[PDB]
Amino acid sequence: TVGAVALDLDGNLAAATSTGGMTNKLPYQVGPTPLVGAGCYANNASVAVSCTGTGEVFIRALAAYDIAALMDYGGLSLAEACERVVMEKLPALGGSGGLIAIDHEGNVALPFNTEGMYRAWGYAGDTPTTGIYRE
Amino acid sequence: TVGAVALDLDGNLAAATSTGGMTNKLPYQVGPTPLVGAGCYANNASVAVSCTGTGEVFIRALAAYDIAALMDYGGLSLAEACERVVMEKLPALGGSGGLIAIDHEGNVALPFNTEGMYRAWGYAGDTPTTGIYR
Amino acid sequence: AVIAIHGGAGAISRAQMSLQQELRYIEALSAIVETGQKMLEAGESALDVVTEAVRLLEECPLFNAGIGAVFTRDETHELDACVMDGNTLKAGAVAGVSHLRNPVLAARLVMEQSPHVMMIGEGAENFAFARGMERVSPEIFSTSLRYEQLLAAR
Amino acid sequence: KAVIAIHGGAGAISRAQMSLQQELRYIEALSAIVETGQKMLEAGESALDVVTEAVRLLEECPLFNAGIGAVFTRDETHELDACVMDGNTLKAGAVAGVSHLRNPVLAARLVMEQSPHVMMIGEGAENFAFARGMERVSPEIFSTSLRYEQLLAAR
Ligand SMILES: [Cl-]
Ligand SMILES: [Cl-]
Ligand code: NA
Ligand code: NA
Repeated sequence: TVGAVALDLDGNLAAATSTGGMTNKLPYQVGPTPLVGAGCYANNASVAVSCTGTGEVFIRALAAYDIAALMDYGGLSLAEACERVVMEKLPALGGSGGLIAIDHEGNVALPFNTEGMYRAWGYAGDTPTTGIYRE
Repeated sequence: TVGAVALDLDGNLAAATSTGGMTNKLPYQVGPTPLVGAGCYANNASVAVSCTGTGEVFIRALAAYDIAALMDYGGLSLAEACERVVMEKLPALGGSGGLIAIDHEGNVALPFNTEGMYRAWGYAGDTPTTGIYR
Repeated sequence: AVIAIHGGAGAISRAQMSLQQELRYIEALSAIVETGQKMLEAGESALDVVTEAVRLLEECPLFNAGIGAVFTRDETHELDACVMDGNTLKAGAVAGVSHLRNPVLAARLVMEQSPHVMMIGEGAENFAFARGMERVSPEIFSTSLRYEQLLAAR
Repeated sequence: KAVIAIHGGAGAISRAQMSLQQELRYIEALSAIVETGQKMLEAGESALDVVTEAVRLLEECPLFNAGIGAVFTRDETHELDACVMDGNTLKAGAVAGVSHLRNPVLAARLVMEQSPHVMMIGEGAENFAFARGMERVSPEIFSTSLRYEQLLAAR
């Protein structure tokens, strides 16, 4: 699974996610990746999110939309919303993985509950950060 | 599209939706019905929802889960949440249709923005209500 | 303890319908909601109740699900269903199936006998067939009225 | 405040399993793709085009399980999925279970931009894309010896 989220100079948010799924999967099994609000979600009013992880739990938990709703309706900060989803609700369902999120204010979050997540981010006109292991 | 939602005597919520989709659909186009949080959602902590409508808008709007989130996180009543989703947000996206919802407290809503929705509901051991039109 | 059901929303026309025509739908909706109320009153689970209500709506040829499914551009039937258990937050869904009489029962099988949540097409069918669910021809879903609506929509 | 984030998947990435040279191949790919996105954003390209290109690059990068380098199914095939969503219009496009499209995210964007639909599946998604002039490929092009070795390891 791979993904990108971005906020542009016009204040637009967008998200994208792509995958080959789990090694040894049944053909015709559908994980979160192509499912709006599971693997991918963006709304100028809240957040752009791209998920990677235990597939089913991301669907059942609608992880990508839950970040947005926690922020939009619950008034959680991006950081609080990412902690709630990735560190509390996903583990509660036995879900492992993470996601990347940018909010309408340009805050960025790359939470994950696994040993690693291949990840990177950067402000336009700034130097990028990259990571693999837990920070 | 057809659906059911229920609260049992143990306080459990469940939802189910089934469809043949839009007349003259492309085969291998996917409406909300099989998409968790679009056509169907249930959580003992909030609501059970079954949707029917312009399919794409119910997906883009994640209508079934939005009821639950509007209630759980937004503190909206089932009635407020159903009004917000079916009467404001779906039309705002050019989406037409409705849904049925029961919350963990046994409140029931059957909102729709269309000319009709074939619907019924009833409390266990009480008489059922049926409807077609507004 | 409470049930609600629907048989779809849209442009259902009053000036198009007789009371006798309307009463066919009212009778079907009341009979299914009554079955669910009686199950709930007897202490059946929300999951069994919504499963059986949707099975009956599938069987009811007046509603666009199972028997009475609309026709695709190719004069075929492709069916979808979903079920979710609010107690476990487990879900099962089948999308684009043509050889399962009751997609909601297939959806429940995916929920109960797999972690997959959503299965599509031949995969969903093979999953159900491997667990002894019977294969049907999509011709069993066909009704004159939905065929007339296909010809109308073109 | 323009900004990009990318990922290449979360899991049991083992430090005792990896050489620094192996790690640097991932770091180099992540930095090149994030830098392309930053440069596009800085030049005023749209969030949608930015996440589309970043995910296309992650697809092409055989280190990551999407497009080239996709994991193998039980049947030693590849089946790919993708989604894209525009926060401005709340339009989305998605493809599930495609094997003959080089860049599933471009097929997802085709559904978003050139259909009134959100999600297409399997041969239907492929026939839709081919009819819009997207090239057909063999799923063999996605195959890498490393993902094959992980399949053999799992069974
Ligand atoms: Cl690191
Ligand atoms: Cl009425
Ligand atoms: Na039916
Ligand atoms: Na790749």
